[PDB]
Amino acid sequence: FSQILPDPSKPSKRSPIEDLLFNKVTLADAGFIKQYGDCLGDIAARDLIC
Amino acid sequence: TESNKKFLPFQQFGRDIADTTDAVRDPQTLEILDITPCSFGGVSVITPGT
Repeated sequence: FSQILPDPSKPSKRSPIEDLLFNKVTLADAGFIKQYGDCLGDIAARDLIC
Repeated sequence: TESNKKFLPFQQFGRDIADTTDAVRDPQTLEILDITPCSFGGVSVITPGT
């Protein structure tokens, strides 16, 4: 059962299958929030999130 | 405020997604000025029973 138990070596205690599950799905943006000072500069990566 | 954008020699105003002007060209010199509304933010009150 080493393929579904948490691995202490990983930084945030996520199972190997969970890594594939998170990486397969893409969110609206890399970060959930865009803070007030984050979008002062019009970097090309700034989408409709902010 | 100041800006770091770049207009073409003929284009006058910068229009954003919401069709509202955000970059303006000075009527008497060649510089670009950025528009951002007055400082805003939601306030939330945390209180126990009155």
